[PDB]
Amino acid sequence: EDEEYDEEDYEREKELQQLLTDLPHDMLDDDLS
Amino acid sequence: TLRSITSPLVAHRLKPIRQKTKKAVVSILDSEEVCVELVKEYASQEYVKEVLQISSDGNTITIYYPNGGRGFPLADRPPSPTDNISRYSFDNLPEKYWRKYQYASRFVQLVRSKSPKITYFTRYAKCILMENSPGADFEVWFYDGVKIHKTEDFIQVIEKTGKSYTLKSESEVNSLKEEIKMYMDHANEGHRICLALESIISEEERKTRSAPFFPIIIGRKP
Amino acid sequence: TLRSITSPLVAHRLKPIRQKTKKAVVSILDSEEVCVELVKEYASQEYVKEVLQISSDGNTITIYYPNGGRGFPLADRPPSPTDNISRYSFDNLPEKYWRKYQYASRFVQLVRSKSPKITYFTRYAKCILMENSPGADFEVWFYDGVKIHKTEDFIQVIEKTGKSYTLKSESEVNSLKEEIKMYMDHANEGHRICLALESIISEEERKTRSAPFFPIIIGRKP
Repeated sequence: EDEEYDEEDYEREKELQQLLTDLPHDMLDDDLS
Repeated sequence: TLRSITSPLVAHRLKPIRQKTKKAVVSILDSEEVCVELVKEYASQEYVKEVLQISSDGNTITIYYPNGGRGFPLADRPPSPTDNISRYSFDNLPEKYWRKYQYASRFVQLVRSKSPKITYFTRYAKCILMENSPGADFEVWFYDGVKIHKTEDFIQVIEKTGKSYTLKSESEVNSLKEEIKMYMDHANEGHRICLALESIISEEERKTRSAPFFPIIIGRKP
Repeated sequence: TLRSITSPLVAHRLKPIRQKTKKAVVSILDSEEVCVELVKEYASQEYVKEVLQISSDGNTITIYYPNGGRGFPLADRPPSPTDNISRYSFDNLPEKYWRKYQYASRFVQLVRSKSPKITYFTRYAKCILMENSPGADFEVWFYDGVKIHKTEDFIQVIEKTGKSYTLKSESEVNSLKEEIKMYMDHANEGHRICLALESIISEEERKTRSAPFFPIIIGRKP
């Protein structure tokens, strides 16, 4: 009586992937003194 | 001071997710703890030079340097803590790491913005209230094919055509086709219902001491 | 009070099902209508002498005889009525057709007893509150093997492997298997929660207009 991932789910998971990629990665840069 | 800029992250109820990248590996474990692992590459193999682990409520931060030659060998799960480790409260976190806690805070806030808290099935659409409260994102996928994306700032309509555009203000949405307002109002009623449903249920949850009452899936796709 | 043989059936929320018997075919349709088909067969070819259609609330019953009594070769999905129909409300239903309809009423009450209304995932188990209220059945799924079936009377217990015991009342054997007593006490908690959640959500559903608030799925699989 239950289902899995539909289109809405996969689209959302993909938007997350793009969002986490756009995450500034130059904030994990070290040495700020 | 940290807490000038940012508030302690909230990673409760979130699903386990790991994210590789050229610099570091940020993830959310099964215990809903946020782990940030700095990564360095040497001899065609990756090495870990620092691990930040933040509690589910974002109040407790543990940082350990497995300081050794070659650092830590990168695996698929966060490495066991060494002996030269540290633990601070959110307010007692040093001026260092502040750039990294803010990064982890954004990561979590992004994940919550794509994490369903309430799924509601109407006659015409699938409604989803997300986890990034307060003012969580609201997404409406009509079976008709139209998509509506509500933010605290935005309203975003994707017509069956694929014709997409954003409506920021109350005046902007009023500049409408008096037919698309049906999609607008039905979505807004679905948003009203979910916000109402969320409130009375989370109220009962404060009354209890049990497993989370979220996420919820209400009704079924017809 | 002739009607007190059975209260009018309730087929709402139930998914379509079809049960064939030697002398009747009980079928729940989309639109949630119940169909009692009085069957018969000549030379291994089945047909229908009589058909009863009942509304989803059980208040209205429609009785008609396909092909004028000649009947129609058995189809999986029941045939449409002609202009020749007889119809009655629940109370002023004629004395006959009471073996029928009630036959459906007890069939609907069975499908309700296997239809999940509320699903609650815990850190341990998986709780399910059925639709056959007031005597709403309660099933508990620990994936370790154990199970509990609360109902009209017999609270049933299952040892983890294909093993099993049983129970009737609530004065004695609730003090047995104490290393297992922690399950009845646990299930009664989940039963209390799933009953509380049905209550408060049903009231919000009663206030407004939109789509059904049931069934729901609480929490995630551990």
